[PDB]
Amino acid sequence: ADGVGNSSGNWHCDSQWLGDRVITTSTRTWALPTYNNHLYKQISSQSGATNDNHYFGYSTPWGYFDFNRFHCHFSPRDWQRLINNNWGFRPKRLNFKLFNIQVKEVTQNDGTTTIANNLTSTVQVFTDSEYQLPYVLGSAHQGCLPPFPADVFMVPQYGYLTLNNGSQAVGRSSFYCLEYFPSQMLRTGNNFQFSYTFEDVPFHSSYAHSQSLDRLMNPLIDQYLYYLNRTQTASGTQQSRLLFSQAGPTSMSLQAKNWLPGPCYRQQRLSKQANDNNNSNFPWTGATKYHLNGRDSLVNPGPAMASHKDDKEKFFPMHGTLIFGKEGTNANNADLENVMITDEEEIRTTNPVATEQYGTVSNNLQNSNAGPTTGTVNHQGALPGMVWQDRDVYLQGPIWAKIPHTDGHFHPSPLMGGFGLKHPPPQIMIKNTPVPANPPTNFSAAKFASFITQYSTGQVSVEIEWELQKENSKRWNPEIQYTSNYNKSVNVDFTVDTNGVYSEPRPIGTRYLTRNL
Amino acid sequence: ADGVGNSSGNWHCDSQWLGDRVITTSTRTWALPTYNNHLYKQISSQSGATNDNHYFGYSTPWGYFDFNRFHCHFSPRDWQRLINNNWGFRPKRLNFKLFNIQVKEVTQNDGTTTIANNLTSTVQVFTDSEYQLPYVLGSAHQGCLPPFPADVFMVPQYGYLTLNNGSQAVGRSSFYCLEYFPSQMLRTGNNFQFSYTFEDVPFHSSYAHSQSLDRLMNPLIDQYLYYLNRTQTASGTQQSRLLFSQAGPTSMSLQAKNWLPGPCYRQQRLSKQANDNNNSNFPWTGATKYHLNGRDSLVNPGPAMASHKDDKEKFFPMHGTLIFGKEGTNANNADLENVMITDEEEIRTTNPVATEQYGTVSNNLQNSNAGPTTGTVNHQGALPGMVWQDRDVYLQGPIWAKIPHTDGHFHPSPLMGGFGLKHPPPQIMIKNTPVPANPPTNFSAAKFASFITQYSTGQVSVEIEWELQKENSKRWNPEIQYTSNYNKSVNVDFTVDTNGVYSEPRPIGTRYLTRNL
Amino acid sequence: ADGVGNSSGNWHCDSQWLGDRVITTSTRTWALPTYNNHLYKQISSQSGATNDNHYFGYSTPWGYFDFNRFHCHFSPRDWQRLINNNWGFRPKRLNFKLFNIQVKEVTQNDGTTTIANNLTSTVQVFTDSEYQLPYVLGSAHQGCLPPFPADVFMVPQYGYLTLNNGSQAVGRSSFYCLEYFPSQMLRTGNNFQFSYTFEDVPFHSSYAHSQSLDRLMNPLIDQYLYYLNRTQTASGTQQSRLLFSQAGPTSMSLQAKNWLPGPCYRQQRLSKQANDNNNSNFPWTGATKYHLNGRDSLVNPGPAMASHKDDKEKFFPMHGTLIFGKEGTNANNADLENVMITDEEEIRTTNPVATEQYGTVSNNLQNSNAGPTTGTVNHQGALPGMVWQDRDVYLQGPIWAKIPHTDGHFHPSPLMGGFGLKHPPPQIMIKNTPVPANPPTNFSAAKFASFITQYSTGQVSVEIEWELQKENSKRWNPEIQYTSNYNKSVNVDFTVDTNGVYSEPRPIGTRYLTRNL
Repeated sequence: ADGVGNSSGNWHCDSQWLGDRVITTSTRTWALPTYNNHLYKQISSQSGATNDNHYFGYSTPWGYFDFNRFHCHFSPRDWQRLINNNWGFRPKRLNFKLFNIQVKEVTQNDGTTTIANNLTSTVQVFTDSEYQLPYVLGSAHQGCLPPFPADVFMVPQYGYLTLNNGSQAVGRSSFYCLEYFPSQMLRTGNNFQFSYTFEDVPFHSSYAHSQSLDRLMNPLIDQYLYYLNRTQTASGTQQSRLLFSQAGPTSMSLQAKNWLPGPCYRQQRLSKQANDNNNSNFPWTGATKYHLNGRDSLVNPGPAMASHKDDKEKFFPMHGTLIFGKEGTNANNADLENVMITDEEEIRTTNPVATEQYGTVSNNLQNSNAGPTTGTVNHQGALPGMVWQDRDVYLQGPIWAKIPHTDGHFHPSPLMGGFGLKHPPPQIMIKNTPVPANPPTNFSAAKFASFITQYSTGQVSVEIEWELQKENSKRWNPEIQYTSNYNKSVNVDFTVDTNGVYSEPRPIGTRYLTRNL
Repeated sequence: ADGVGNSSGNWHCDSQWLGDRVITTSTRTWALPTYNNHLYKQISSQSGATNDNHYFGYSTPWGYFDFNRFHCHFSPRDWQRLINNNWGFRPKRLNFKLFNIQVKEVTQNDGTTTIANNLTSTVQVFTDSEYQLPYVLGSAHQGCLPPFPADVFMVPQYGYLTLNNGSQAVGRSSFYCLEYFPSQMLRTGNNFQFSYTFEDVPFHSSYAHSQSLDRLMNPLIDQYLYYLNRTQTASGTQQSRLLFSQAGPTSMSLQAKNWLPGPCYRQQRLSKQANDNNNSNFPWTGATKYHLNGRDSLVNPGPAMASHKDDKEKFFPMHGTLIFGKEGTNANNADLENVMITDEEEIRTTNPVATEQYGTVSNNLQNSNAGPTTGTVNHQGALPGMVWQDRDVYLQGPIWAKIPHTDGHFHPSPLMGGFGLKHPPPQIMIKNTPVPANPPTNFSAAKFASFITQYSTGQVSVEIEWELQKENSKRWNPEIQYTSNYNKSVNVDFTVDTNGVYSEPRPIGTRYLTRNL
Repeated sequence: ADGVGNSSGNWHCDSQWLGDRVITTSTRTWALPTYNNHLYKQISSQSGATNDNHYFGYSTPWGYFDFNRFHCHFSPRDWQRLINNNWGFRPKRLNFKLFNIQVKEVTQNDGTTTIANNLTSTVQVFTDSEYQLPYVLGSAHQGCLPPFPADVFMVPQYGYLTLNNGSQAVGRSSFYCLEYFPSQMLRTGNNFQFSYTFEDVPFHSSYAHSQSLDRLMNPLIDQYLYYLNRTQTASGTQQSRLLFSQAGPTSMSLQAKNWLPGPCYRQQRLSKQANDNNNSNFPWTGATKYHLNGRDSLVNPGPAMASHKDDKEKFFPMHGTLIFGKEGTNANNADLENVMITDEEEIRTTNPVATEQYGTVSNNLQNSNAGPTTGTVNHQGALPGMVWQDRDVYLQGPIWAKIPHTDGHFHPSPLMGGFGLKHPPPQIMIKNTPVPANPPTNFSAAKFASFITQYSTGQVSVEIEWELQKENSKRWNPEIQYTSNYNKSVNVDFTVDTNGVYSEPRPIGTRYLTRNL
């Protein structure tokens, strides 16, 4: 509704704080290539892949837009305003736009490449509102919008997996032609828009607890409930006798309590200091993992559990945390100093430590002849009276995941983090419409393999409205805040360098402010 | 709004039964001292305390009122009317009052102490409505209102715990000044009141089941479903063969069933007869316990599980039940005959026995060479198809607990018993306002350490409205009731003795009437 | 709202005189390149830079428009009408436009460069209305609109500085992404506009004083106030005696006066004749300078002070005046004849001479033994009773500056000249939107370094409304006017030469008409 010479949109990047809510908007420039020559191709694992790694699926010519990382929507300063001042947040609604679209045709002769406007060429866009396609967003892939608004990103290619037996397929395997969906077709001067409203979801926990689960008592007062203090006589000839006391300040571990820690599935502990770890290769063998249909899948990061106990910070659970990486880090076999390993430390007060046993139970019936023996609980499922915390969310990381559609689920919170949505934000699909090269002058029923090489660029705006939960605390003393360091440095954190490269020094989490259990 | 010579309230102790509901009211006389010289003091575990017993916290000059035991609100006869006639009950609303307040100043000269009315002195009261302070009520401490209306009780001192590393504190540790809250100030002739409404909560189960979970079948009729009767040939040369029968009256254990017993976390079994228990000291070592942040906390009483199986009554799970004590019982190393150990026997029909394994699972894949082996399940978390019962409530015992504020919880029923409330009855805080002694005649900026010694007494009324669930049963035969014994005795149960001491002979529970699964 | 073939604006260059006000409008053609490859880069001083010269900052891909020189808005004839006929002027409102925008793509093959219209490419524009970005306008940089309407100018690159320690940065250093602001995006056929209203500001002084500050008296009449004429006896034996006279025509220097000259911060005097200056290099060492945070910053031009006293015109204060340069002058180590040094001579009547002491004060208490000694005041801050003049404004020179936002300021008039504005005219920011080159055909998450080379050109209109203060003078005799010389010359002043180069022969100031103190 514009034409060649009128812009179809404007650049809105700002954030807006109304104090009950914050509305963050991001506009970015994208570049969409032609994927796999306008073809749907089936893909599968090769021979020699282990049983665990086999897959079967389809790659599509279509691309897709992914805003599902937080730093897309928040600047490091806007993230600080949120995490320092608030006990929780959730998304409300979003608004999406594609505008200022440009389709460029590319010709190559000799070594000289030539790029030109193709003014009549079209790009296709549809959002999947009814969740009919396989939903790949919640898998924490790349291709999401950049953190930094001046970066130009490449739109990732869409592809999906279905059932496989080995590297083959079964009869239930679904094939989806995305051409089989209604999609808006846009020339330069056409724009795309849609709106989305998040379903009701719990606020995230932007707080840490000011009390441990087992410390909820009154330190001054004794209980009126007795516990068994002694199974044997105190002094004299040792003899079996049952003696009962009332627990109190001096023994807190012995008191009766109303609640249990959350469930655990135990992790292997790793030291960050070199040579304090066993010499052997055991990321896979010593791993905690689940088993489906013959395949062992690593449990990563897994159920939310504290990363380490008190003054253990040098240790982290193996596969039990999110691990980011520094700008410029190699994608294969990077050193510990290159990656940024996150920390669950705040949830010590409720969730078990990932590397420690849940507890201990008795495995026998004792008697005068048989002494009591007790077994160790490495894994525990939900018991009545458990209370736990979800894994934290970071500036870098999943905002949401799609809850799988199944008969049942238990506490459907995504294990990488974020919000579980039955109806998440839909997938936005985009491809370049094929433009044939010159046909032969005699009819041929063969399909066209000959296409004009072209790509498209444009602008993409995303606007999310977030609801805030303000901090009500009465504590007298000050609270921990997320702060920059005042000491001088060559580079400012969360900033470009001399070469124009934007980097993030650390994985900022959302839990600073405190709250009582 | 009265003055020195007008009473600010009346004594309402009665109970009222409207048959859908019961309204119980209790009025008691209290005495409030000055705690720790009007000072907030930090408290912590000493050196030599084990890692499990360390704590860090604050003791406050403030006292608090706790009505959270049932016998506060119910007489033994009113408790009998409830448990014999009803399938369930829950609280609806409560009303609280402080009135007829008296502040007494105390002077000591030589050995003679003198007490006098201080008519202008004030007492401070605030209820914490917004749950901003650490909530110590649900820990089953002492200082609750007496069972017997003619007893005068001392108001317990308030104190709380926060995060600790060892006996030290971390940066997240919260300090709360209760002076930093608005509070009503009362002289003699001022009174205090507030109202509270309980949130919707399930009725407690005042019933026991008339059927075991695995007996729900029809004893007359066979099933149409086959089960595997034989993995080997019946007679002749022994040979592998699979033989299938239909389960029926003769084998009930073999039938298909729709439901599983509730989850277990296993306990060590103790005998009440002397010398049938192992000779060794294992209350701590042989204990079932959980693990948070490096500390082992005893699991008491824990997930609801039957105390003993059939005709095992001489046994009880170690730490797996509530244990009260008789009037006059020592608070340390009391004999088995002094304590009153409660019993979960009614929940046999659903919940597993606390001292027995949940069941057995197969640990291997058998073949012709490898015989089947099977492992024992000592602990089990929630499985689909589990049905269980909550722990019973007793005349002596927690009415409610505060559900911790966390991202998730599983079946938030307090494990000592009672109702889990997100917004429980608020804390009522009270202290004596400091009255300085004579200042020096020259200005000094030092704080006053010199105070007029004084205490306050008064009257406290609590009125709770309880909703009742009537018994609809069609069973022909009579039901078990809670009854007194007609045989003659020196003392009447639930009565004062010759010395004026009120005692409770036994821990009356609420489960008598029966209901089908 | 036009398209490819419709112009989005017209050329308005005229000036309009309504006699209370003048409305000047300027339209110019601009060319905007791509700055530093669409990248934000941090910049800092090198090693070997002196402590005084260190800096830390950021260069941005954005350009900006600067109209802040007067000759942008005034022709030499319009400037003459203003300065000859008026006692003062101030700006009222302005109106800004960008129109007729053209984005050109550039390709290079062999040595042949090719330029073509890119019709769908966009340029981004935002004005900073809320003063959120660092404001670089008032620093008298280049890149301002040309004096002469037929010149085409290049839009200057935007960059800013922040805190530094040496060449490094501290934690308070701010980074601003200009992409993080809402900006209008324009293709060819879109135009940009905004309006601005100047805050109330004093008229500039277009006048010189007809009286010196110390000559305000009546030359005919004596004062009634005595002064001390003699501290010693007139004739005879010399003896201490105090003798008092009345000042009058014969001694004007001795009269009582109500006012003091303005404040001074003293300058070093330089001779325009060669060899009358000391032989040594002392622009930095003999300089008057201030000191912040360890760095010596030259004071230029500094507090407004007369350039020279009577018949001293061959001298000028070092760093104490504005210095322009002739067309074609080298930017480094230009000779005195190439530069145009301005003159503050008109303010002699109030402001002190920049190269002379403010005055003299007594440094001791005299007595019969101790003779009076007196010290010289080289620098003086505000005293009660001071009256001064601001530095003059020139056809070439700053119109305004932004008053820094601070707790306090004293007489916030910019020291280079012009009007101090708390809310100055906003910054207008512009850049070329990045257009990616052809992406790879397989997804890569690396940022694009590959861009289509392109630049944009267009038209820029600025319209300022100026308020005039008419000359009311009653003086009989004629007044000094700014006039051209009638004698013949090769080139006309304020005109192009044979080669088409526009030059300005002299720095015309605004102070001609006279006014009494």
